[PDB]
Amino acid sequence: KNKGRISRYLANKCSMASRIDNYSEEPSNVFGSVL
Amino acid sequence: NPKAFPLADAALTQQILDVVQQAANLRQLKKGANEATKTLNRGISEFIIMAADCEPIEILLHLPLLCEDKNVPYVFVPSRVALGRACGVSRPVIAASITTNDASAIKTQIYAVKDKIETLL
Amino acid sequence: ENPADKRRRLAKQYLENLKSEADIIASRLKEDVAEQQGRVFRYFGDKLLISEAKQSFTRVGENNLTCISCFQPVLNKYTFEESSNGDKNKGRLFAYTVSKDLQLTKYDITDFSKRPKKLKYAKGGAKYIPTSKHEYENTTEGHYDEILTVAASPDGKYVVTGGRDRKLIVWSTESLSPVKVIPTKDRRGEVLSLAFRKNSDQLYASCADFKIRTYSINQFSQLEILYGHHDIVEDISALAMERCVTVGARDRTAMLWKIPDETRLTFRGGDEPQKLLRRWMLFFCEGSIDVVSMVDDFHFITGSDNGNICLWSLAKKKPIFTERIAHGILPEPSFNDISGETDEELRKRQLQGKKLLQPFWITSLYAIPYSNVFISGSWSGSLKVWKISDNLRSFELLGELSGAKGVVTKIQVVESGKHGKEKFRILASIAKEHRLGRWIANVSGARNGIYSAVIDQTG
Amino acid sequence: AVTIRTRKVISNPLLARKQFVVDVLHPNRANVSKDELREKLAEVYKAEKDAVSVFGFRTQFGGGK
RNA sequence: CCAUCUAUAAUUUUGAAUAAAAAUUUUGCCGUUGCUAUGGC
Repeated sequence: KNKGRISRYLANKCSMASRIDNYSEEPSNVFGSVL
Repeated sequence: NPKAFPLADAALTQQILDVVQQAANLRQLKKGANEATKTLNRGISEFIIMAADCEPIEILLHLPLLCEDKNVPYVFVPSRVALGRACGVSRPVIAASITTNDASAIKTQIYAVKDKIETLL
Repeated sequence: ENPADKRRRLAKQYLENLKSEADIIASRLKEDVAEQQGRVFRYFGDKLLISEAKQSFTRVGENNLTCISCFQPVLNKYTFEESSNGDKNKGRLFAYTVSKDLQLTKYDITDFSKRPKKLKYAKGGAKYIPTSKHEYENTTEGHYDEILTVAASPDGKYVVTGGRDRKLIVWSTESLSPVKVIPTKDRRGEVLSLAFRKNSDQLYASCADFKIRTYSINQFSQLEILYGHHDIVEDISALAMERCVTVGARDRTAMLWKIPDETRLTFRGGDEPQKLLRRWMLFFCEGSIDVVSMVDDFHFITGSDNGNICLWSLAKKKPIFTERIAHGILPEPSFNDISGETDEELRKRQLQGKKLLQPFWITSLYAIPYSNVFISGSWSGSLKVWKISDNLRSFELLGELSGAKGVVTKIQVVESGKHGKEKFRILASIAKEHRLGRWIANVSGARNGIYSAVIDQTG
Repeated sequence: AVTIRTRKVISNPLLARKQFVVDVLHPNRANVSKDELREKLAEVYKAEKDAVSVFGFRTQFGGGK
């Protein structure tokens, strides 16, 4: 069960990372690193 | 020109936050960007309120794209701290959605703010 | 030695003290009853020395200290006996604090030169969760949810606390032992503010169910519920009279309750930036009224989330004077965090100039009773001291105390010394988070502790 | 607990008395007997019980007052 | 709860002294900075 929680947690962060990349003209890696 | 647009003025923000609070008490409010996204997909949203001080702003910029495809009004408020307080939760909220209900007790208030947001857009 | 003769001895011995301390005598005797006439009679704003105040910060283990209540014994002129509970407590000042960690602590503040000294504490936990799940059966001895408020009885015999567990537990001051639990008997009746009527056992409790409850601590019973607020009653204040005043947060209304008459007075701000700007030819609309304090039986002040400090009069429904953006504007969000763009200019545009700037909230606001000075608080990093005009139609900034760093949840003031020469100690509970919720972003340098500032009068 | 309040107090030396309207709050109680109200009013006004008269008490719909 | 009675602590006698003895009456955790104050969770 604990493995599934990390998978769900990482999926939420992956969703936000995609948003920063798509809706940015020149995306940086600053937010992905802290994420 | 800024990514967060249109941004409601001080007078309009308070009326938006008023309706948000009443909807929260009546269980007619969906809090969070993910829950707001689901309402747009189901077409059960009156309008979307977003926080323009989100850090970074990009993590909620998919909602305007979904709104404009679905012809749902949307507006930005300056503060997420204020939006979360009005939402009734103990944490900041970046996005919220008013759920459609023609049998609600706050119908007139919702359509009043809905009209001004449409004028703003 | 009939009882009349005993009063005559004490009254005579009282007069001899006044003669020793000292036209002057006659004026002092009037000042002894000036409280009974609900008008300001303590004009000491100009005599205060804010600059020379001795500031100190005392750290506390508790996380998110939520409220502080102070007890000062007062000599009772009618019987010439100090309000101290017992002989051991003669001339001893106490402060009680509560926190979200479910802990009630008492401190000694008698020595102004020294820091507050912990004496006793009581902590709650999951052991106190009620098994019944029925509201009237919520009579467990301890707290099991966040404690939001505390108040010390004027007689020095009890201290009462309330919070999100929808109970009103009254503790014995000496041992912090619970002697009675009074449930609010409501699903959403969370106690948000407590105020004792001055020199009386009557307690006023404001609840999140939009009602105000009145209790008699000596009789350990509820008396009345007051209705009329359209949103949560966030704060409450009282003076010697039964005229308690309250603020309802988002409904943006301040109400004054005349308990005997069973009537209420409604006050509303009604300010608009459009007219404010035009008359000028950054103004923020009012969102909620969060704090209130009674300067006088006929005057009170309120603080709102747009940083407005308003002075009110019972005669006028509108404010008589307003101080906009009292505690300043919040720091502008960093451009490195607003957006993920590589180009700096693109990140700057997302700041939208000054449109995203918002003002500090007035988290605390306290006025010394029947005086011309009141103190405001926020998480700006300083306590501002204001002075009211003699005609009570305006106020100005007397000074600032920058020692406080963090959210000022509650402010209290205690005085000591001779009548002419009095030292005032300002005690403020400081926290890293707002009392009601965790909305406020973490403030750099904020700490949980009791802020103290001793102020002297000279002139 | 029971609360007793007097309002609209008129001093009437023509009949040598004080006249007033008595509002009684009795949460979780059916009502307050005239004898008990007379006792408490006598204590409040510092007068003999024999000098206190109370009448015409109607309970509010829903109870409690 | 208050008072009383104990306990703890301080000055004093025999005492080199220990000793007895009358007698009386800033933090939950982790640092830095002084000999005190503020940085992180």
